[PDB]
Amino acid sequence: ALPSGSDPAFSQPKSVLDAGLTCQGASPSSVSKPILLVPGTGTTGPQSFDSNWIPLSAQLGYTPCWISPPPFMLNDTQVNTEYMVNAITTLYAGSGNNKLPVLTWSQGGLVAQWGLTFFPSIRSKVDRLMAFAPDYKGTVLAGPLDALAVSAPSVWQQTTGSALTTALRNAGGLTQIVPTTNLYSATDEICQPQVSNSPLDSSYLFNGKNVQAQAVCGPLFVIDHAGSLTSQFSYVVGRSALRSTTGQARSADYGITDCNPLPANDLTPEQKVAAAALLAPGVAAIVAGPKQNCEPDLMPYARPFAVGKRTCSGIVTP
Ligand SMILES: [Cl-]
Ligand SMILES: [Cl-]
Ligand SMILES: [Cl-]
Ligand SMILES: [Cl-]
Ligand SMILES: [Cl-]
Ligand SMILES: [Cl-]
Repeated sequence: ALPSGSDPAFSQPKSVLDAGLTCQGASPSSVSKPILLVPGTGTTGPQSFDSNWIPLSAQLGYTPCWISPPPFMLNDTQVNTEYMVNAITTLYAGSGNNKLPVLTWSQGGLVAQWGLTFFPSIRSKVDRLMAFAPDYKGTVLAGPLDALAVSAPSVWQQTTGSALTTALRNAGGLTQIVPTTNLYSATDEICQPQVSNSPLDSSYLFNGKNVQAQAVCGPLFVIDHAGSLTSQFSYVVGRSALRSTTGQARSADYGITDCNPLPANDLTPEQKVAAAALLAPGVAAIVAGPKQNCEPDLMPYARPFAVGKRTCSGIVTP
């Protein structure tokens, strides 16, 4: 069974969580058909989505909303999740007490599933999850000890084997909690392993709609970590998932003819250029951000699920 009962307390003051939430042309507290966008590591909401799902979700009839947890999604993934939980509580009420879809890139999907696993109050407020290149198992390519003995807190947590990914898995988080679509690529240069088209893949959730692009488009089809978010193929799958009556993308809605790895057709020329350039801010932000030589401690609500792991303060104990 999943964690149940009360939501964990926020470590951040709520006013700080509110400051990280924005909607385009609307207040989060009075918004029609919001979609909550959760960005990837090293980026803000606008940096992740200005070139793709902010305009694309608008043209599908949603009000694009996003969180930008400081600094650039580099802090503790457990803190980034508080931004999302507060945003769901706010947007649910602000939209007339209606469930809303959540759309994510990279760590944003890990954040979404962490929130669903450990904050039971939001399960009934999230309609569906559309995750592009989510690293629910982390990645073996993270290299928190690569080129420098200190790395951002969330880089430690997204390393395969981390206490965080261990606790997510042991608490039941690798099975979908709301209707979920995961779109990912075997050629992802940031998140691996993704090659098996099976539960071994970091983006795979049991009972989710798990769409490895090469399983539809062929073994030699190439989209990278950013293209998993921005490509025309990704748009067709994401549009399917958002419109589906089941809450998940439908195999009937996309096919080999949608296997275009370039930025979504409906983007402006300036958006397509920006979409192709995606990753660079969120490679550089690392440089100027918080860095440490250990994985952040697990919050008490998650510690029983990673017994035997090791974090900054010592051995994980319940
Ligand atoms: Cl507070
Ligand atoms: Cl605005
Ligand atoms: Cl922002
Ligand atoms: Cl990462
Ligand atoms: Cl189309
Ligand atoms: Cl550690």
